[PDB]
Amino acid sequence: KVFGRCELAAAMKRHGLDNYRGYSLGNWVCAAKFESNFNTQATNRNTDGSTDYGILQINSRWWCNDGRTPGSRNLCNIPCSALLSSDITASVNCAKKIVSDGNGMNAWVAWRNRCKGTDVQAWIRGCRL
Ligand SMILES: [Cl-]
Ligand SMILES: [Cl-]
Ligand code: NA
Repeated sequence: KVFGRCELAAAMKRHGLDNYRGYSLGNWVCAAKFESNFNTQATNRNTDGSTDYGILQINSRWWCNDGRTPGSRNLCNIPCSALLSSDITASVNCAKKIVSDGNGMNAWVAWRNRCKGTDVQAWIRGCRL
């Protein structure tokens, strides 16, 4: 599913991401935009052979099992394919574990490089939340 900007803001808010660990909703929407262009089916392969899955491009090296990333952890205890669902619940619940692990949203390279220090509230401007 490809989300609209406000549709995804609303879904993330309902799933408890607004101000989760102090990150306002605009941060999460901005990260989703540049990680996946709001497409839950996005996948990208990494140089180390791991793969990034879903709207928040969660990596199979640490967070999910895709059956082809040798020696990887599965810290969200989910198959990586569950992260590609039109239902964002699994991606959100895993992202909450990621953002709580010490490095906050810096775990998402695109957030650090394209959202951090910008006016992220602009990503939810106009939405009825
Ligand atoms: Cl915001
Ligand atoms: Cl980047
Ligand atoms: Na959803």
